[PDB]
Amino acid sequence: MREYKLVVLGSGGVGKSALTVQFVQGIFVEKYDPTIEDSYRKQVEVDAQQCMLEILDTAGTEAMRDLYMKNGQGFALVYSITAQSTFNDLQDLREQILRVKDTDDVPMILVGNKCDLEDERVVGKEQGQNLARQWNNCAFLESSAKSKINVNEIFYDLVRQINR
Amino acid sequence: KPYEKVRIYRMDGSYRSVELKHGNNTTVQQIMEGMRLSQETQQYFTIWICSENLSLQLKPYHKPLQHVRDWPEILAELTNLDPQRETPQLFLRRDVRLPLEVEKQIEDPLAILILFDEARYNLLKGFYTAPDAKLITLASLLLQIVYGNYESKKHKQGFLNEENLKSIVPVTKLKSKAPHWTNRILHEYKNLSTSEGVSKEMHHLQRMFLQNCWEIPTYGAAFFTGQIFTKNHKVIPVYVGVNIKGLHLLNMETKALLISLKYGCFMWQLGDTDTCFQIHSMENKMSFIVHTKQAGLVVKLLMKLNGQLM
Ligand SMILES: Nc1nc2c(ncn2[C@@H]2O[C@H](COP(=O)(O)OP(=O)(O)NP(=O)(O)O)[C@@H](O)[C@H]2O)c(=O)[nH]1
Ligand SMILES: O=Cc1c(O)ccc2ccccc12
Ligand SMILES: [Mg+2]
Repeated sequence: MREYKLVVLGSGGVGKSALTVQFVQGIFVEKYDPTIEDSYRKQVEVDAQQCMLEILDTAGTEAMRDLYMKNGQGFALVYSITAQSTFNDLQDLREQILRVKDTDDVPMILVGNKCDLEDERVVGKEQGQNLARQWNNCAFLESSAKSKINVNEIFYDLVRQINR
Repeated sequence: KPYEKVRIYRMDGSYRSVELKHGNNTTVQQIMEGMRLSQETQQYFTIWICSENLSLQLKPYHKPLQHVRDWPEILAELTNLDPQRETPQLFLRRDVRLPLEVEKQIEDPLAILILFDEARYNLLKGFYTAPDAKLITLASLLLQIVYGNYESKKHKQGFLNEENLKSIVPVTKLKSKAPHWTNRILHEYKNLSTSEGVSKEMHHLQRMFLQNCWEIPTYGAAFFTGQIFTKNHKVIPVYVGVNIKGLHLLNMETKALLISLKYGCFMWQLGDTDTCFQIHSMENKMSFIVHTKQAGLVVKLLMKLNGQLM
């Protein structure tokens, strides 16, 4: 059983914790408690393999990021479809990882959260796919921690990429 | 970004970072606040401090970082090891005082998974002594919880190697009675899977697991180390488990259950030098002494958990 070090990254309030806790514990975190740094462990099966996931749920604001990126094998970059700045912020995160890893080829997924808040959508699905396309055909998903849509796939996709 | 923080671990190896508002002066009580738990969740659990050779439950007023600092002195006072040996970490775990009656009330999914993770840890470590059938049930529930629904295709043959068994059966049994169990674990797995009457909600499956653990005599025990002497005079190293049900002695090496005593079926006396305690097995005409520098803690806890019944 291979260990996979996954890192969930993005600006404050996007649902990094909510996504992680839903995935790991099957619970929806309603209260907004800014994260310092939480780590979770979960055994899953991806393409017939028992995998031990270690998921680092990081702070929206943060010298640690460099280290997270050095150590992480796979990164979920999360924005809220509800908040434009959270989407904007993700360029530097993507560029920082590439810098720190010194390679184009880092397992990575773009995740637009708060999909259940369709009404309050500020960021279009197409803007989302457009950003991912441009990022060397990055994996892309819209997700909901509340509704459970595409929660598991975030982590499974990251594993697949690492196995590649 | 300056402020102080600490990792509070759980049994599964996960952790939550908690701001230390008062540096090393921060208390258990305040740290428990820094978690993502309600007044419901929090009542079941507290901060422990643990290294490999010692686990202590701390109390609301304790300053955990001070215990971390003073650990070599603590190890010196309570154990026989060289104190530079090990560094403790802080963990969130079940309060040893938590009445089983109360725990049976619990509905909160997070409290259930935290209790379940800890229970699972004790099972796999061998601290839960139970009939082979009860253990097979626990392995089957673990299979449902961790691997999801039974699949004829995936699960039928040679899937329960030692690899997979290790995650579902006590380590003490992994190569003794466990490989003989596979037919019967899978059977019960399949039975769970294809039972439409048994809920597959995570918290429901985990609560079921706990239900089967509540019956085990050592459930929820704080463990201490010490030694007993038998006939013609050998040292048997032991775990002393004190839980809300009674006192339990485990052979340290094998984890075998030596004695298990319900409260009000035995008496205890602490040593004058606070280094041993005697157990008088009232209405059983038997006795034994346990040597440990933890004797003081054992006796205090025995009193508490005994006094807790009414
Ligand atoms: N409707 C809805 N609300 C969500 C979703 N994900 C998160 N939220 C809400 O958004 C708020 C912030 O979520 P949280 O997971 O704490 O965000 P974060 O990215 O971890 N924040 P931080 O970086 O400070 O740690 C919470 O109130 C949470 O309930 C989602 O998919 N749908
Ligand atoms: O004796 C004091 C204790 C206590 O009051 C509660 C829990 C404990 C757990 C482990 C070791 C000692 C204690
Ligand atoms: Mg968070």
